[PDB]
Amino acid sequence: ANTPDRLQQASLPLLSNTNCKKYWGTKIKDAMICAGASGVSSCMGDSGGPLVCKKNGAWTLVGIVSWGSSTCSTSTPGVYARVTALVNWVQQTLAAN
Amino acid sequence: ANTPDRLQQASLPLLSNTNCKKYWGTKIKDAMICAGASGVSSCMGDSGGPLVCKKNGAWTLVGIVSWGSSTCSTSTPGVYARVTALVNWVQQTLAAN
Amino acid sequence: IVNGEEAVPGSWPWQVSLQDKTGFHFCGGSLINENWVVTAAHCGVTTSDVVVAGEFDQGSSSEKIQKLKIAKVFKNSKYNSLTINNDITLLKLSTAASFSQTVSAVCLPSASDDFAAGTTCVTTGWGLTRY
Amino acid sequence: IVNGEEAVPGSWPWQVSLQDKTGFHFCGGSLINENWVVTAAHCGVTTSDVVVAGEFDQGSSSEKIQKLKIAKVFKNSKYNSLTINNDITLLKLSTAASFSQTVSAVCLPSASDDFAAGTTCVTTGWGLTRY
Amino acid sequence: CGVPAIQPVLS
Amino acid sequence: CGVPAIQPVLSG
Amino acid sequence: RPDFCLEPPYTGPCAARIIRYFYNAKAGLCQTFVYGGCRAKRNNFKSAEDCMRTCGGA
Amino acid sequence: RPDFCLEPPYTGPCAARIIRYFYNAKAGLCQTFVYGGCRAKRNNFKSAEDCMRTCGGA
Repeated sequence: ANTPDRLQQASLPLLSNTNCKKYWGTKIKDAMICAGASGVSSCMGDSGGPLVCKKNGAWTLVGIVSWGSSTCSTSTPGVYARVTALVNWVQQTLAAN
Repeated sequence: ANTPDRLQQASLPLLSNTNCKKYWGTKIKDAMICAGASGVSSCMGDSGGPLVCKKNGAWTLVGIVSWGSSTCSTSTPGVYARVTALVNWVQQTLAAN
Repeated sequence: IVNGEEAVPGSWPWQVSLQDKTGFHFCGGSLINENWVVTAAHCGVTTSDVVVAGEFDQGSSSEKIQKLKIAKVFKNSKYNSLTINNDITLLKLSTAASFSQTVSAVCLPSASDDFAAGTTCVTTGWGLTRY
Repeated sequence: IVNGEEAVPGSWPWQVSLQDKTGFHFCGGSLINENWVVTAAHCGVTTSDVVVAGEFDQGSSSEKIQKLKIAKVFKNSKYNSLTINNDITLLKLSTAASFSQTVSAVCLPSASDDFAAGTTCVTTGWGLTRY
Repeated sequence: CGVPAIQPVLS
Repeated sequence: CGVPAIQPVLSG
Repeated sequence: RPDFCLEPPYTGPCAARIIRYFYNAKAGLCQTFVYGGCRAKRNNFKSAEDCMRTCGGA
Repeated sequence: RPDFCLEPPYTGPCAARIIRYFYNAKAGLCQTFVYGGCRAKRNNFKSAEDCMRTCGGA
């Protein structure tokens, strides 16, 4: 019922939108990406943290923890904000501020 | 639990100091008076309310609900502020304000 | 009150409910005249709380009650926060209660009054009926 | 994270903890440079919250962390509070993070980057390990 | 004082 | 960016 | 009081850990709970005072 | 944090119904409870913020 003191990590696969929609249907929108359903789950307190993949040797922010199973089930897809769909907004915001 | 919506009452006997001290010992002080241990008990939300006795036909404030059994047991004495010990203070406060 | 019974409505007309600014009941009190309530020092009343007179059913939004602001709190300076001795506070109302069929004052004893052990007395309130 | 494992201390140096003014952890975030953190819009961050960088063990009072005030919150105006779409917020720090062994930035993708389904990626945080 | 307009009924 | 000074160790 | 005051607290599907208040009709007062950050039900308040003003006595 | 933060809430012997806050180490946050008005233990605060500043994370 309380959070861990020490930072946790989990490896997990990205899911295609098609396989993600097999569970969540039309709740999956264009700035979302799914990952997991693989025996691990993000859960309360993880939101806003990273989902990173390697790209050319360096860890790259691919998702932002967002929502999923209301009991943090490890067999359903976790849903993450899809950074590629939002990074133009990120760069525009930094450039203007 | 939750408090009752509708005002409650209970009849109960005053206890002598000696009989009250048979349970509470030296925790009974000179501006306290005991009542009950009779199958009823004051309990949380009753504090500050009245313990009244008739004097020549008129209800008269003899105690103020104060403290007692930590589980509101109906077989232990309830303890009340003893108004006779405090009423000179009452009259003085009124006269000055 | 555990193992008490429901009062006849309005039959204890000095009984007040002390409530916070949201209407939460935290203590009882007794009217001693139109301008003053006596309650316990450990109730910790402040001028932000309110005296509710004339009440019977706290779950009835339609009952006609008097919600009375408190101008000043007089905690007995001899209240002992360790022994709970001298547990009495007076509340001076900023506006007088309007006395009526359901709102009026309890009498106060003389310092020398003897109320004998075994006398049947009565206590009233909206405290828990089960711990 | 349910059924994850403990990280090697400091090995995810962009991971920040978003906390209220009492130190209560309510969300994670990622440093993207020394002045900016990216997090989720539904976290509801305000400039009264703080970014904690360099943390591993939230129950250790002796760990060397950087507590960074937030100058301005930039919630994506397209965040949809019904569908949860466009769930992203940027935090502009009032004082720069100082990059170090345990504090540094994650890379950002280009909009046209494709990360294939089935790729093994990693997520991190201090969220519940059991619901 | 001490005389209710509505009489209590005690069991 | 993206290269931790302390390398992560993942199970698997 | 509004019937939404009688509903159990709802954490929802998002994964934040946000402290909110809900009215507990069994206890008669407002209590804290952890809200996930999206899709709040109405028995979900940012302060005890808001909660008690809206649901107190339900 | 102080060990008093780990004690269960204590209503005490008085009979008031006063809303207070205590730190609940099992949940990791402060929670309301009913205090009887006298003999408070230290895990007893007048606001959630006071409670979390004193006990948060115990």
